[PDB]
Amino acid sequence: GRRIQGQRRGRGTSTFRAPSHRYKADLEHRKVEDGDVIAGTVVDIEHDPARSAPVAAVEFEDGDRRLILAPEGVGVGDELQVGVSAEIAPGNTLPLAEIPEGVPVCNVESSPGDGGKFARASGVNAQLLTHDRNVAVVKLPSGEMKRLDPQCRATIGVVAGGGRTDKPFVKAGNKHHKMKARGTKWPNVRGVAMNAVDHPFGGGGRQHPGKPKSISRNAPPGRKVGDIASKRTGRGG
Amino acid sequence: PVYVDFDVPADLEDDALEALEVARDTGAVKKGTNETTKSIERGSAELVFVAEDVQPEEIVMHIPELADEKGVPFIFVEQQDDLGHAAGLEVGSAAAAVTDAGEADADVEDIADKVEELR
Amino acid sequence: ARSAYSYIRDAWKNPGDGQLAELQWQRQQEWRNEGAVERIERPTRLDKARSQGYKAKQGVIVARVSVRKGSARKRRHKAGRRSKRQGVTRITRRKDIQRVAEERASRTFPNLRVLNSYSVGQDGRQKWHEVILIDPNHPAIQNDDDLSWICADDQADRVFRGLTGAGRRNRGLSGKGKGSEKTRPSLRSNGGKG
Amino acid sequence: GKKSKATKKRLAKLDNQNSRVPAWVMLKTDRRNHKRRHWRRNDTDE
RNA sequence: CGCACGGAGGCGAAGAACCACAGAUUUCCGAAUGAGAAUCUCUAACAAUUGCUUCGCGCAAUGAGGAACCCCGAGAACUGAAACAUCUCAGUAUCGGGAGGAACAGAAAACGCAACGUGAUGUCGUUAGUAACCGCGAGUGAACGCGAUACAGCCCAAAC
RNA sequence: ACUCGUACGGUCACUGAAUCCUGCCCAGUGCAGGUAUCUGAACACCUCGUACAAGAGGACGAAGGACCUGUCAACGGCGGG
RNA sequence: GCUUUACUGCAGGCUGUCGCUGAGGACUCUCACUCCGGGAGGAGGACACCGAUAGCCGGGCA
Ligand SMILES: [Cl-]
Ligand SMILES: [Cl-]
Ligand SMILES: [Cl-]
Ligand SMILES: [K+]
Ligand SMILES: [Mg+2]
Ligand SMILES: [Mg+2]
Ligand SMILES: [Mg+2]
Ligand SMILES: [Mg+2]
Ligand SMILES: [Mg+2]
Ligand SMILES: [Mg+2]
Ligand SMILES: [Mg+2]
Ligand SMILES: [Mg+2]
Ligand SMILES: [Mg+2]
Ligand SMILES: [Mg+2]
Ligand SMILES: [Mg+2]
Ligand SMILES: [Mg+2]
Ligand SMILES: [Mg+2]
Ligand SMILES: [Mg+2]
Ligand SMILES: [Mg+2]
Ligand SMILES: [Mg+2]
Ligand SMILES: [Mg+2]
Ligand SMILES: [Mg+2]
Ligand code: NA
Ligand code: NA
Ligand code: NA
Ligand code: NA
Ligand code: NA
Ligand code: NA
Ligand code: NA
Ligand code: NA
Ligand code: NA
Ligand code: NA
Ligand code: NA
Ligand SMILES: [Sr+2]
Ligand SMILES: [Sr+2]
Ligand SMILES: [Sr+2]
Ligand SMILES: [Sr+2]
Ligand SMILES: [Sr+2]
Ligand SMILES: [Sr+2]
Ligand SMILES: [Sr+2]
Ligand SMILES: [Sr+2]
Ligand SMILES: [Sr+2]
Ligand SMILES: [Sr+2]
Repeated sequence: GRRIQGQRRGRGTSTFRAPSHRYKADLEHRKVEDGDVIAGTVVDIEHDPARSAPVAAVEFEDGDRRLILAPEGVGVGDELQVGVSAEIAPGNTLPLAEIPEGVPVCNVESSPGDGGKFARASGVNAQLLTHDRNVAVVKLPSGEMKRLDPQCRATIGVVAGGGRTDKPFVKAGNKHHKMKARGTKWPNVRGVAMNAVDHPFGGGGRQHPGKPKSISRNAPPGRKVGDIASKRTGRGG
Repeated sequence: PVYVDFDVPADLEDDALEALEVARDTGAVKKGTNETTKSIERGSAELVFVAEDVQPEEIVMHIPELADEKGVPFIFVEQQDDLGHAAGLEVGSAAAAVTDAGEADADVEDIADKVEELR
Repeated sequence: ARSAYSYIRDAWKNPGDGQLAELQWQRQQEWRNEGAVERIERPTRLDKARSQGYKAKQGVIVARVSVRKGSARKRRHKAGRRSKRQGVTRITRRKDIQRVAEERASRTFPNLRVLNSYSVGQDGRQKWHEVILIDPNHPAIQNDDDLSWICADDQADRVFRGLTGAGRRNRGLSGKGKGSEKTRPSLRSNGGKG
Repeated sequence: GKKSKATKKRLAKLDNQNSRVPAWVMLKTDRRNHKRRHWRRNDTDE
């Protein structure tokens, strides 16, 4: 047959790429040597095309102007601190070790110094639960208990733009505008609606996947479609 | 370094090189790793010098153990060019051997003894 | 008596034992951080180089080349083939890694000609070989009685035509009798059945 | 379109070639430009 | 005073034309090399990779071409087997790299008419569709030797 | 490539606005998890064999399978008497 | 051309084993190797990656 869509993606052609030339910046944490003597002022609030959420422009003491992964409640004029001795306040960044237990955090680093990997989307937040000298236990937005190095930096508060998912797109055209801002081919044609040559579910008079949808983890690309290694399906049970 | 098992003080090395210089003007010395090797093998060597900046180390690796099983005493020199100059060469020398000293027999003998104490 | 060289030789007979083992363990850390072709001032295996034709003269160059370890890196068939011509994983190339190394070196030094080469070890993912190259245009070599032969026109790009010792061995030209029916005088003239 | 200096030289040459065989050549050879081109009917290069 | 049988004019005994050999001139693009460009442009140039090095592009090398032949790599299918998969077509077509006027090979860790014998290597004739291979099917297929051609043997590494 | 992206994400699929709803079946097939015991290759190991080798057998046993379990908005099924 | 529990194979995934690979049937360490860090340094670690092979799945492909 012919390579299915999921395989066309891999090639990374224009159709499947994200509009990077239109993107603003990666909201990574500042790199401070030590001393914490790095504070700045929120100079402006901007819209981030890549995340459909507001982001804050900060002007630091040492003359650095950088965009920041902004939590809810950050406003122009406000002073932000980044470092070990940072004040425990919303919008401030400091290692998990310096953060008190039971405090909502966002833009959490996976490995100290990476700039932040977890809890970055609209309205989400990680919850700092347990402390230690060797490991900080954080509950991620998915509900997973994650063990992290206490030296991993994070921002206090939840990510701005919460509730975005609460309003329906209502019309195709609205979805359209959003997809243009992402690395995604849209709209979506069902496998069962294509010819047998184009997808494992294509062909046959009436539309129907002529086989069970739960596919093995070991299935090769081109065959791995439908319900990937499902532990179960449906709503019952 | 893989062949070096002890550090020789800069002062001992100075004396040793001076001893080597008067050994060539008076007695006889061997210049070059091959010639030095045969001396230790024929037993004609009284004191062998080995540079420490020899790359690759293969060239000299064998000297230390070969000298040990032949009773022949050895000493290290930090630089290859110095050993070569002391032997009276425009070029460097990875290893050298004072085959029968000359008007420095007492000095050479002391140097050997100073090394023994130094492991 | 034994030459000093015989000791370098004897050490290299068992690269995994003695001082050589520690030397290699140290060196490879540096080699892995080096490029594909690194010119070196002195051969790592002096005895082997001199034995192969090396001389501490002008126009003699030694370079260490690293090549990925293992079999062929082959692309699977687009069009239809019989099961016999479908395989992809176990198929290996007909040229050995040492030969690939010699060619990469000669390409880096276009004006020079490959004289010979030898192995200097390998790790789990790559192999290293040191190639001896000669400058056929330098008078110190045109006047050398033991090397001036490499200056001849027919010796140009000798490595690319399989004229190196590794080339000749790989072409099955070692044996003068039984087994060399399809190798001598050339693989091509014997219908490429060697 | 916009022609470069080089293109212009080429077009100019093509125009010059597009002439009739001189009359004196007819007499000399005792009896037709096989390359006569028309702007509309034919097509030049580039 | 070309092909080229016109007109006008001119050159040649100051030996022209014509021919051989040698030399001069030889625009731009082109490996194309100062940077760039559909044959042009812009502001001193071995661009790039190398060797030597007076460490300065100072001295040099490479690049690209050529009818096929040649050497080293990559390597089909149609086809045959009256299907077809091993096998066959075939190491063929085609691709990548490279040399020369020819390439390649070549002075035995050979041969093994087993010998008290031959004596580097190609190639030609033969050995022979033999030995060997093979859904032991279809098919594939040497060698030693012999008769010829031409003949030529040497250099390192190490010991000292 | 996705990705200047990080679960309010994005990947893979099915259905196809709203409204009222969406029953029964895990035997087969698929996916997933577990598994005392059974089965389960090669290397190394052990026995026989060979002055060696081919080879025969043994012990151990991964994933997998047997076996158990979960699962139908998973493939699908919901008859005759 | 297409399909599949047709025949025969090939990718690919999973899994064991050998090499890379080091020191003191369960373990500790650091020194290769890997990852984070501008750096110092931190995390991990003889595993993982990679080469080789073996068993299972394997119309994704011929
Ligand atoms: Cl969306
Ligand atoms: Cl060459
Ligand atoms: Cl004979
Ligand atoms: K065929
Ligand atoms: Mg960012
Ligand atoms: Mg778009
Ligand atoms: Mg759709
Ligand atoms: Mg249709
Ligand atoms: Mg299909
Ligand atoms: Mg349907
Ligand atoms: Mg006109
Ligand atoms: Mg130019
Ligand atoms: Mg047929
Ligand atoms: Mg065959
Ligand atoms: Mg020939
Ligand atoms: Mg038949
Ligand atoms: Mg054949
Ligand atoms: Mg024979
Ligand atoms: Mg429908
Ligand atoms: Mg519809
Ligand atoms: Mg990295
Ligand atoms: Mg098919
Ligand atoms: Na070259
Ligand atoms: Na026209
Ligand atoms: Na000319
Ligand atoms: Na040049
Ligand atoms: Na220069
Ligand atoms: Na037929
Ligand atoms: Na047929
Ligand atoms: Na067959
Ligand atoms: Na006879
Ligand atoms: Na069922
Ligand atoms: Na068709
Ligand atoms: Sr980032
Ligand atoms: Sr970064
Ligand atoms: Sr269908
Ligand atoms: Sr239900
Ligand atoms: Sr020197
Ligand atoms: Sr060339
Ligand atoms: Sr027209
Ligand atoms: Sr002869
Ligand atoms: Sr509805
Ligand atoms: Sr079931």
